[PDB]
Amino acid sequence: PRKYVFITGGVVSSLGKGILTSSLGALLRARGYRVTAIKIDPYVNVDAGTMGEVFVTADGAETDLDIGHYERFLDMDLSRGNNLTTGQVYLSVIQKERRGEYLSQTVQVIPHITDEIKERIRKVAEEQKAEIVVVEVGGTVGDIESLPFLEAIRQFRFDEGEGNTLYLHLTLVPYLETSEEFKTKPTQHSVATLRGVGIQPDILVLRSARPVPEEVRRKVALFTNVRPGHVFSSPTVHLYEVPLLLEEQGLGRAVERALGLEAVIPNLSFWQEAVRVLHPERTVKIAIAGKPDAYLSLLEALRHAGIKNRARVEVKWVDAAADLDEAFRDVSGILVPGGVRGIEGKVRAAQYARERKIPYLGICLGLQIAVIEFARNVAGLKGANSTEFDPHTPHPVIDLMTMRLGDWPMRIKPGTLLHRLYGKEEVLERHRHRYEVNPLYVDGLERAGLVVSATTPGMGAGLVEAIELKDHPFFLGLQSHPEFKSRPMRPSPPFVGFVEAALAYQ
Amino acid sequence: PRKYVFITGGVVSSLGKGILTSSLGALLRARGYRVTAIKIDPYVNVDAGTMGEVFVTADGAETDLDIGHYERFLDMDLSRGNNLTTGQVYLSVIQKERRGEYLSQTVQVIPHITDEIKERIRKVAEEQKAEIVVVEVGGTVGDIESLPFLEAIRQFRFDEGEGNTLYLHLTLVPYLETSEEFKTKPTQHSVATLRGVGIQPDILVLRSARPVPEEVRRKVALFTNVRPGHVFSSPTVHLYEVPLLLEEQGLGRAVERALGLEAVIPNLSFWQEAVRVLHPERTVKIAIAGKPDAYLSLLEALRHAGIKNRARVEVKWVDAAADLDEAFRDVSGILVPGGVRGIEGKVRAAQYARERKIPYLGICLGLQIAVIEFARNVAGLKGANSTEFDPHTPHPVIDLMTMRLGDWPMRIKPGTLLHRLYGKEEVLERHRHRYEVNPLYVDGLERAGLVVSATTPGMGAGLVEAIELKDHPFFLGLQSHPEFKSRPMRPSPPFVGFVEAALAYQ
Amino acid sequence: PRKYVFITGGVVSSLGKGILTSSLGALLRARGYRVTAIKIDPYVNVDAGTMGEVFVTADGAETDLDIGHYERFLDMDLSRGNNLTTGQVYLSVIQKERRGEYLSQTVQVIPHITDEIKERIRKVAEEQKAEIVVVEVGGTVGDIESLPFLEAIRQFRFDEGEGNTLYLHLTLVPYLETSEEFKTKPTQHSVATLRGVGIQPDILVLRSARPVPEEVRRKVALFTNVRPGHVFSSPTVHLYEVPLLLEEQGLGRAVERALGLEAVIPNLSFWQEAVRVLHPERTVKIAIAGKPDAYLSLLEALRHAGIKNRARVEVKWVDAAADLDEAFRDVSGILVPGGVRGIEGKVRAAQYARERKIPYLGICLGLQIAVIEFARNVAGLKGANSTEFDPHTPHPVIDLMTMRLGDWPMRIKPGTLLHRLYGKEEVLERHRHRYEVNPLYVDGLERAGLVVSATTPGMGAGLVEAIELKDHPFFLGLQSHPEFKSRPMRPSPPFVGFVEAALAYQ
Amino acid sequence: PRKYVFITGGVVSSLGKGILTSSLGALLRARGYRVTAIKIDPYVNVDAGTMGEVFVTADGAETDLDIGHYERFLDMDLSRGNNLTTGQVYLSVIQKERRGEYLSQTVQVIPHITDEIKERIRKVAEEQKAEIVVVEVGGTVGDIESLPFLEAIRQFRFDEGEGNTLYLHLTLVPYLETSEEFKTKPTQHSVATLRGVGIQPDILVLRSARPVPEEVRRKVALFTNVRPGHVFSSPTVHLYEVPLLLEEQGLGRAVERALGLEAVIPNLSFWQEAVRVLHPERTVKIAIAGKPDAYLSLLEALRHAGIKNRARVEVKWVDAAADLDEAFRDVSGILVPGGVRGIEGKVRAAQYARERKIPYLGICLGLQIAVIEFARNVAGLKGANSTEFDPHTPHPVIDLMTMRLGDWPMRIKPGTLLHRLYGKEEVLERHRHRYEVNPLYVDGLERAGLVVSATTPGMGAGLVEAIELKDHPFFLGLQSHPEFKSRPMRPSPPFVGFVEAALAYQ
Repeated sequence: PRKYVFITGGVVSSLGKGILTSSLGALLRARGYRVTAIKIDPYVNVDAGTMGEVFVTADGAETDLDIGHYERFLDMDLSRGNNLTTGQVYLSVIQKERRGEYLSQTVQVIPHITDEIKERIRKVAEEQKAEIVVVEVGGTVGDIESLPFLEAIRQFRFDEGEGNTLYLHLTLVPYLETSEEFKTKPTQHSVATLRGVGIQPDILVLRSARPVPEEVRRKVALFTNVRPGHVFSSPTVHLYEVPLLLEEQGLGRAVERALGLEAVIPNLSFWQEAVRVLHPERTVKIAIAGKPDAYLSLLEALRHAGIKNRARVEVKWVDAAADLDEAFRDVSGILVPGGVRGIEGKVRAAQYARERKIPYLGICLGLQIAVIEFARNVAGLKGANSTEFDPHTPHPVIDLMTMRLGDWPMRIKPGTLLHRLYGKEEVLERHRHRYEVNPLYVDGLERAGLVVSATTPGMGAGLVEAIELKDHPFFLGLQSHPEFKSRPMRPSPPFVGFVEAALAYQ
Repeated sequence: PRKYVFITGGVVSSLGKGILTSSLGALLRARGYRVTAIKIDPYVNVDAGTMGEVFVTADGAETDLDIGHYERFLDMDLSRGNNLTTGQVYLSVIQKERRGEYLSQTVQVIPHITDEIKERIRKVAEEQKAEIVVVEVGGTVGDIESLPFLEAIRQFRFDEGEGNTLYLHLTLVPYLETSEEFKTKPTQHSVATLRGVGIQPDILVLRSARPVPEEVRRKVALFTNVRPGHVFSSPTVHLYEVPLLLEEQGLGRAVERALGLEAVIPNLSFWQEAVRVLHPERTVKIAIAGKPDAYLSLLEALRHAGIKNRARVEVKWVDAAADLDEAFRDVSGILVPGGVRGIEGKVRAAQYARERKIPYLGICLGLQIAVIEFARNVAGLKGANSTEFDPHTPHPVIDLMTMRLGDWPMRIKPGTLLHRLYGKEEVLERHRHRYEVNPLYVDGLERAGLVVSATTPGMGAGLVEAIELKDHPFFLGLQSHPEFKSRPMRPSPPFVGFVEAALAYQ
Repeated sequence: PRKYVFITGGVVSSLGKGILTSSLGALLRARGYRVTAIKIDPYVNVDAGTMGEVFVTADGAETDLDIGHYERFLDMDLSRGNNLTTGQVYLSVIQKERRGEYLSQTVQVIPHITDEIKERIRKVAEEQKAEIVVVEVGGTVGDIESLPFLEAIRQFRFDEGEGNTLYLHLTLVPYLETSEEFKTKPTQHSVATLRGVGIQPDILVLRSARPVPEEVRRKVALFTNVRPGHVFSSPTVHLYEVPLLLEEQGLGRAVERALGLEAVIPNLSFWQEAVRVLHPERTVKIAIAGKPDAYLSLLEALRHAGIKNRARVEVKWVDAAADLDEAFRDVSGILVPGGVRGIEGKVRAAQYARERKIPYLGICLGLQIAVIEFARNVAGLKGANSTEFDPHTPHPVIDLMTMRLGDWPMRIKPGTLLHRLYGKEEVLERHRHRYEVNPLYVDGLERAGLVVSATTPGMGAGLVEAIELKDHPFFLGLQSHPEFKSRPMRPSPPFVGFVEAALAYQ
Repeated sequence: PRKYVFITGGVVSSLGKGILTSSLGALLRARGYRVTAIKIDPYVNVDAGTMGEVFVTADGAETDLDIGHYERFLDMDLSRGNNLTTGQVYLSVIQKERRGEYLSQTVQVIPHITDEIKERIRKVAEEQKAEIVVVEVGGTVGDIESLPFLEAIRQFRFDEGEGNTLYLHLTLVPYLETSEEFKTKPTQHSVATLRGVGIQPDILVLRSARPVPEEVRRKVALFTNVRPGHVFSSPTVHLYEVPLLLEEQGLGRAVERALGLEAVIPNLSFWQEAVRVLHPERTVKIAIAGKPDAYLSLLEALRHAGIKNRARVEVKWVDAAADLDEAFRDVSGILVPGGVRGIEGKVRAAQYARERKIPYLGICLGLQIAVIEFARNVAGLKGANSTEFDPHTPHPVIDLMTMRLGDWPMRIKPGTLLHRLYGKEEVLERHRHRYEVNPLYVDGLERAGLVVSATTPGMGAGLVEAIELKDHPFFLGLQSHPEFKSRPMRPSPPFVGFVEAALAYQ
C-alpha cells in the first residue's frame, strides 16, 4: 500500500520546508524504499516559466526550485507532474467542464477541484512507482490560496486507510532575547488553524533562532495534541548534515512507525562521508560573472565538484572597465552563467580569461559570450554579437531558431576536452534557451581555432552544443544547463573538470 | 459617486435572495435611480451553458436564471457581464499570466483574483451607467468557493469611501413548533462567520416559516451589532407584492439613508396596480406539453399575459396514446415549450390542437414539432422529422445549420396573425438552438397551407422564424424564446395573443 | 475500562438532546451495563435554585430538568454531581487558588478550569460505579460559554485511550417546503466549528421537520467525515418509543462497536410493553389547578400512573368565581400542584373537590391549600391562611420553620388511605419547601376530622407530611414532591392511587 | 465625552505592551488630559497576592507589575480597580446571582460577565475623573481566556458612540536573517483573529528584532485594512525614550485625531530632560543582596535616585562565608531588599556594611535583618532572630502582629537621618508584610545605640517604621516598600539619600 507523508508550513514561510521534505525523503531512501516528492505551489501561475531560479526537469517543465532540491536529495529525475499549482488545477478542471466532461453537473471547488488535486498526486506517484510519496504544500496554513490543497490532502486519510498517511507541520518558535524565552503560542495557533480545516498534525518540526529545548518541545506537545516524541527541533546548522541530525533526533524512526513500517536501520554512509569531505583537503576560489536562489543549482554544482576534488570552493561574485586584473587576482577560474540586460562586461571577462589562460566555463549565455568574444578578437568579425543584444549586428554569430527545454541529446566529439570530462560519446543535458550559435558562422570560427566539441542530432536540430580551445589549460562552454543534472552522488563533469583545472591553476 | 449594495446569504441557500435583489433594485428604480444588478455564481463553470432554466441575455450569454429576475424587475437588458463565476475569473487571470501580462509577478488569489473580480463589477456598472449597483453573491457565507468574492466585495468599502457601500445579509430563522419558538442562533453564527472574513453586515433580512416578530428581530439586532431598524422580516407571501411589503417595512428608506441619499418617496404605482390585477376578471386554463425553475421565464410570460388580459391563468401540465380528449378537456389552449428525449407525444398534441381548433403556441422545439406535424399529416411527407430525433428520416424538414444565441432580428410578414400581435414589421427575439426549418421543404409546406409569417435577414441567416395557419383561431410557433424578453411592464405578444385566444376559446 | 460517550448539540438548541441522552443511556442499560448520565449546563448559575421545572435529587440538589429525564430513563438516583455548571467550576477553582492550593501558580482556563471539569466528571462516575457514562453538553457548539467544556471533553480522548470515548453531535436539518428540499449546510458548518475546537464527531443525529432520507443522510456523511452508518435521523414521534426507534436504526449497535464492546442483543421488553399500553383500556380526564416544562415531572407522574392503571389520562388545565361546576364537569379528579402569586382560587377548588367527593391530590402547596381550606370551612377558623400569602392571618395554620431539600423520611400511619397506596410503614420522598403545617393547630384540625397520615422523625423535624379524610372517596395531600421519584418502571403511589379513584369516580 | 483607547496584543506576549500603554498615556498627559490606565489580566486568580514583582497600590491591592509602570508614567495613584482579572469578574457575578440579584434570570457570559467587565472599567474611570482611559488587555488575542474581555471592549464602540473609542494592536514581525526578510504573515493572521471576535484594529504597532521598514509597514497596512499612517514600529532602544520616539513617529498625533481631538503640541520637556541625564555626570556601583522583574520597582527607584543625583548607578548582585571584602570591593553601598528562604548571609552583609561604614538601606526584610544584626552583635542578644526564620529563638526581636497593606502613615522623628531625607514630619508609604519589630525589645535596642526614626499612629499600630544609626555615614531601614511610590518625577527619598551617600562614599 502506498504511503503518503504530507508536509505543511505554519506561522511564516522560508523556514526550510524544501530541505525538510528533501531530507525526509532521503532518510526514507536510505531505508530501501522507492520514494518521490511533490511540491504544491498554491500560486495561480500555471508553472514557473513566467517568473529565484526556475528549475528545469528532463521533460522540459519549468518549475519551482524545490524540485531541484528533491532531485539532488533523491538522486531522481522528476517531471512536471511533481510540481502542482492552483493554475494547473483550475485550468484543467475548467477546460474539462467546457468540454462537457462533467455531464451537465455544477462544478465546485469541493469535490471537483479537490478530486483533480488528489488525482494528480496519485497519477505522478503511480508513474514513478513510489512506495512512499512526500508531498510538500507551499504557502502558509491559513491563507486562502492553500485551502483547496489542504482539503485535498485531508481527504487522503479516509481514502488511503489507517497507517498509510502522516501529516507533518513545520512552524516557527520565536526567541525573544530580552526575556530570553521561547514562544510556542504561534505554533499553538497555527496547529489550531490546521485543525480548523480538519487536519491534526501527527508530527511537529520546530524552527527557531536557537535550538529548541526539550522543555519547550514538551510544552508544544502538551498544547497541540501531539505526542512529545513526535515534536522535533529544526536548528540552523552544511545542508548535507540536515538529514543526518534529523535521523539522530528520531524523525526517521518516528515517520517509520507511524506509517506502520517495521524499523530498518538507515544506511547514511553517503551523507556522512559527504559531510566528512565538507574540512576539505584544499581550497580554490573561482569567480562567477554576475550580480542567491537565482543560482541555486549552479552553486550546488560547484559544491558537488569541490567534493569530487576533495576541495572547498570559495565564490567571488564578479560583476562585469579594464580594471579586471584586480577583480581576477587570487582567483583560479572564471564562470559565466546563463542569463540578460548587458553583456559587454562579460565579453570582457571571457576575453581576459582567454588571454591569461584562466580556467573558463560558460553556461548557456556563457557559451554564447565566449563565441561572440572569439568571433571578434580572433575571427576578426568586428561588432559580432547575438541578435538578442544587438538585432542589427553585421555578424549575428548567435541568433534565433526558453525554446529548447529539458533533456536534449549531445554528441561529444572524440578526444576533446569535453570528451575527457564526460568519458562518453553521448549524453543528455537540460535546456532552456531560444538563442543558438548561428550555423553560417561555424565554419569560419573553427578555421580560427574555435573547437565545436558537441552538437545535437536534433529532436529538430544539428546545432552547436559545446565549444572549447585546444589552447588554454581549460576553456569550455555548453548551451545547456549542466548544473540541473548535477547531484552530490554524481557531480556534473563540466563543473568537476572546471574545478580540477582551477586546482591545477592553483 | 456610484453606490454599491452587496447582498449575501447565510445558514442555507434558496431563501429567495434573487427576488430580494430584484425587489431592492426595483425599489431603487421607483426612486428615479439608474440601477443594475449583478449575480455572482461561485461555481467553477465558466457560464451556465453546460448545465433550472438557463436564461439568455440579448448578447447571447447563457446565465443563471436570476438574471431573468433582474431583467423583469428592472425592465432592463443585462449582459454576460452581469453574471460572474469562479471559472470566468480564474480563467481570465490565468490566461493573462500566461501572456506574461503580470510582468513576471507571482499571481495569487489576493490581490490578482480579487482585483479581477472588482474590475468586472465596475466594468459592467460603467457600461450600464449605473448609479446604484446591486451585487448578489451566490452560495452560502462560509463555503470556501465564495471566499475570493467575499474578500473582493469587502475591499469596496475602502475603495469607494464612506457612504457608498452597504452590505445586506439574508439568513434563516428556524421555527420549532414543539417549543413554538424562533431560533436566532444560526443568524448569530452566520454573521460571526461574515465578520471572520472581515465583513460586518449593515442590514439583516430574516426568513422563517412564519413572519419574524419584532421581539425576535430586536434580539437578532442585539447579538449581531446591527441596528434594530436595520433588521427586517422576509415572510412567505404573489412575488409582485414582495417589493411592496419590503418598502412598507422600511427597507427602502433604510438603504436610502445608509447610502447617504436624501429620501425620495418611491412611486410604486405599477407594482400596486399589478398585484391589484393579480383577484382577476376571468380565469382560463392552458396546457403546457411537458413534465419548475426549468420553465421560470415561460411561466412568468403566461403571468404577464394573464395580466394584460385582466385574467388569471391556470396551468395544467400535460405529459405526452390517443387518450388526449381527456388530457385536453377543460383547457382552452396548448403550449409546446422549447426542449429533448422523445417527441412523438408532442407531435400528437400539435395534431390534436390543430384539428380541434385549440389555441396553440410552440416555442423553439414547439415550432419544429408543429412543422413536423404539418409536413406529415397535411403535406403528406410520411416519417417527416428533425434530424435531431431521427437522423435517417427521409424528410428532414428540421435540420442543422444552442448555436444561434441572443437577440436576432425577425421580419414579420405584413397582415399575418404574427403581425397582429407585434403590430410592427421588425423586432428582436432571443435565441438558443441549433436546429432550424429546412430551407428545401419550405416551398412545399406553404403550398399545403403552412404560413411563414417571419424570417431573418441573418447576422448569417434567412431562416424561418415563425409559422402559423390562416385557418384555426390561433396557431403560432416561433424559433426564438420570446418569454426571455417578456416583462410585467411589457408582456410578450405571442403570449398575450395566445392568452387572448384562450379567452375567446373560453 | 470506563467508557465515555459525549453528546453535543449544534445549529440550534431544543432538539431533544435530553431525551437523546436518556434514550442512549437506556439502550446501554438494556445491554446490562452500569450507566450514568451527566448534564453540563454552561450558564454561570451555580445551580438551578435561583431560577421550566427545577428538579430535585435525593441529596437535595436543585438541578436542570434533564436530570429528571435521566433518572426516569435510567431508573437511577442521581446527585448534584450529575449537573455541572460554569459557576460551580469557576467558583470551585477560584476558591482553591484563594487558599493558595495552586502553590503560587498562575491559574488559567486551560488547564486549571478544564482539569476541574474532567475531575468532576470522573468523580461522579466513580461514586456511581459507572461502566459507561453519557455526558450531555448543554448549549450550542460555537457559543463561548461552552468552550471550556468542549476542551475538557476533547482531552478525554487522549486521557482514556483508544476505544474508550465516543462523540455524538445532534444538529438540525432545516426543511424548506417551497423547494421541498432538506438543507445539510448548517450541519456541515456546525461540524466544522466542532473540528475548530479540536473535535471530530463520530456519530451524527439529524433532527428535521420531516424524517431525514438516507440520501440526505448519506450526503451529510460525505461532507462531515462521518461514516454513513454513523448518521441517524431523529424524527418527531410517545417519548417512550424514542429509544425503540433509535435501536431499530442501529444507534445502539453503532455506539457499542465504536466503544469496542462485543455486541449484546438489548432487552427492550419494558419499553415495548410500555408503549404497548400507551392504545389504552380506558380514559379519564383529571384537572390540574394552574396556568409546560414547569410541570414535567408532575405530568410524567400522571403518565406512569395511567400506565399502571392501563388507562390514558387527559389533562384539563383549570386556572383558579363560583363558576366551577363547569370548569369541573367531565372531570374525575382535581390536582393542586406545588407552587405562588394568589391562592384563594385554589382554596376554592379544594373546597369544591371536598364537598362534591371528587378525587383530590395536593402536592406541596396543594396540601397546605387543603389544610387552609379545612381549617376555615370545617374547623371554623375564619381567615385561616399560610403566613406566605397573609403574614397577618389570625390563624397561621401554615407557617415557617426551598428549605427542606431532597429525600426526607416519612412515617405512614397504619391502615390509612396513605398506607394503602404505599403498602409500607416508611418511605423517603423529596422536598423543596419552606412552609409547613403549624404544629399548634394540628390538634384542633384532627378533632374536626382532618387525618394526619404521615409525619417525619426529622433529619430535624416532627412535621406533618400528609393529610387525608376518612370521608371522601379519595382526598390526599403530601408536603413533598412525590412526582420527583416517579419512574415509568415504578409509578409514584399517590399518583397511582389518585388515578385509580379517578377511574372509580368514572 | 470620555475616550477609550484599548490596547491588545497578538502573535506572542512580552513585547512591551505595558510600556506601550504607559508611554501612550504619558503622551496624552503631555497634552493636558486627565488620563488613567487599566490592566486586564485574564488569569483566573482574583488578584496577584497568591503569586515577577507584585506591585502594591495605596489602597492595599496586590497587583500585576504593569500597575507600577502606569503609576510611574502617569505620576498617578491607581487602585485595585485598575487591575481586572477573570476571577474577580466571575466571582463577582457569581455571588450576585447567588443573592438572587439577577432576578431568576439565567446568567450567561454574554451579557452578564461582559456587562460586569464594562461596568468595572467605567466605574474606575469615573472615580478617577478620567477624560481618556487607556485599557490594556493582557494575554494574546486568540486564547480563550481573553474572549469575554475582547467582547466587552468591542461593545464599547457602540456604547460610547463615534469618535470615542480606538483600538490598538501590538504584534510581532519576525525577522529571518538567512533570508534577511521581515515576516508580516503572523500580524495578518492575528488581525484576522481579532476581526473574528468582531474587532478591527485602528492602529498597529510592530515589534521586531530590527526596526520595521516603511516598506514592511506599508505592506502590513495593505493586508490588515489599517491606514498606512496608523502603522508604527516599536523598536528596541532607555525606556524613557520610548514615549519620545513614539511621539516622533506620529503615534501621538494619530491617536489624537482618531479620537476627534483638536491637535495639541505635547510638552515632553520632562522626558527629554530625563533621557538627557540618562550620559550622566558620575557613576557609583551599589550592591543588592539577592539572587529581574522581581525587583522592577526597586531598580526603578535606584534609577530615579541616580537621576536626582545626576549620576548613573551600576548594580552588582551579591548573593549572600566571610569572603565579603571581595564581594564588596569597588562598591559604595549595600541594599538588602524585601523578601524568604535563608537570612544569615544577609545578616552577615548588614554586619559588614555596619562595621566598614558602607552606606546601607534595608527594605522590609532588609530592616528586620539590620535589627537582628544589631541585637546580636551590639545589643548582645545571642541567637536573636525573627520568628519567621526561627520560631524558637530566645530573642524574637522581629515577630508577628502581607498583613499590613498599602499606604500607612509614618511619623518621622525630628532631626534624624530619616528626617533629613524626607524633610517632613509625616508621610505615607506602602506596606506588604506580616512581621514587625517586637515592641518588647525596642527599649534595649535604643539603649545600645539603635535609633527608631519612625513609627506609626496605627490605622491599628504604634510599630517601628524606620531605624538608623547616628554613627555610620548612612545606615537606614524602613518596614514599608518606599520603592512603590518612587516616580521619575519624584524619586523616593530613602533611595535618593542612599545614592547620595554612595556618591560621598565614592
